[PDB]
Amino acid sequence: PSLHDALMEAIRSSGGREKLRKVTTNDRS
Amino acid sequence: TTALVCDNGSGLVKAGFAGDDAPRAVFPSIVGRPRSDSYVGDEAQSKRGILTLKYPIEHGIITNWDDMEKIWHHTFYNELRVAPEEHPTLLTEAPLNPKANREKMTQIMFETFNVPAMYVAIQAVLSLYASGRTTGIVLDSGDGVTHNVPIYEGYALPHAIMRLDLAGRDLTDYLMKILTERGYSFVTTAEREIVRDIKEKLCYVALDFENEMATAASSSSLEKSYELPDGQVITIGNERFRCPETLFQPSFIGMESAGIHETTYNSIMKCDIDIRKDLYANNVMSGGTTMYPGIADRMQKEITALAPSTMKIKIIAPPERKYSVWIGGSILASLSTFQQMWITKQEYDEAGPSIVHRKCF
Ligand SMILES: Nc1ncnc2c1ncn2[C@@H]1O[C@H](COP(=O)(O)OP(=O)(O)OP(=O)(O)O)[C@@H](O)[C@H]1O
Ligand SMILES: [Ca+2]
Ligand SMILES: [Ca+2]
Repeated sequence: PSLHDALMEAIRSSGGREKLRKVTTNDRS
Repeated sequence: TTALVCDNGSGLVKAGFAGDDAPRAVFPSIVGRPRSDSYVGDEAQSKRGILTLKYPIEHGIITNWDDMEKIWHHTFYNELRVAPEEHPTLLTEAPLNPKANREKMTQIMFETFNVPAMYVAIQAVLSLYASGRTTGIVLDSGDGVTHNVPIYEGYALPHAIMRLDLAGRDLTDYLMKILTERGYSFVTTAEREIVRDIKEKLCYVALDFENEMATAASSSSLEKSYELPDGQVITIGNERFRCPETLFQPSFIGMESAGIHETTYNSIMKCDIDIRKDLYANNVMSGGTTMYPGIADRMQKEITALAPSTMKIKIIAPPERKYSVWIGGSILASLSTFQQMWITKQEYDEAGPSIVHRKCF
């Protein structure tokens, strides 16, 4: 009933970092 | 139509694209000038010895806006190689970031970089999101500052936020000091970078300080060999755990503040009793300075000793947690439901920079 409520649910059910596209980091320390 | 995620820290910029699992670019949050006009980030450290380096973010708060503009310019153009006019940009802010700061971030994004949309999210809340949670207590410890942020359903609770003005830079400085007390010499900026690497590769948190000091005095079983860039080999000993012990006992560097186990307990106890059970069980650690081996077991021991005997205590420490804030922003900004949460340039034109308090909270 609240957009906020739906967002919080979308966060909980996002499968986290596994669902994200694997990329390489150009990492300086 | 790919949003950007820029996590600006006291020590490190983390930047990439929403939907990716890691930032594309991580570089020092510094601007150097002659002691060209200015050098930003990776190129400023590559001449670290011939320039005055400035940190535009101190203790997680932006304090030099001209150099910050230079950091943000360097991020968009040199690192991400994007035109900012084509990408919504999610930025991050420290807990309790001054109202006027949040407005100037917005004003610079829209008026200077002409972004189509943006947003300002709280670093610690994003780190909770990366762990799949929306209620919990985050311990966020970086290079300049350490916060405990208790969060209920995506809202940080500002009266219960604790601060500790000690983080990874202080620990590096402290490891430098106790290594020189052992006989070594770390004076140059190149040698300080070596100490930071020793800190990150060999330090750990002892489960009990005194037991570990006793093991280190009576045997060589906790010593490590470190090869220096030129091939020299030095041995690190009790320095490995004495350095991060400062997180639990800040008196080692002369600070009479409480350690991170006690700020964590004191923050839970500033919260309404009915949410403390959920906080105690959802203690998320984020930031580079929570990366020490042993820190979760030590935290578990210390909070157990402070909490009611029946309380379920759980320390969550994701292996990727030096990038947890960024990953959280990558998650949030690639969710379908979030797309009406952006501040749009059109919204900015009508309401002005103070739109940020209405839409980002
Ligand atoms: N494996 C490690 N062990 C211990 N410390 C580490 C490790 N990796 C990184 N650090 C430290 O973490 C710090 C950078 O962390 P982070 O990016 O979370 O902070 P920041 O956002 O730059 O600063 P802040 O959050 O304080 O504003 C540096 O001090 C770095 O030396
Ligand atoms: Ca940070
Ligand atoms: Ca003390």
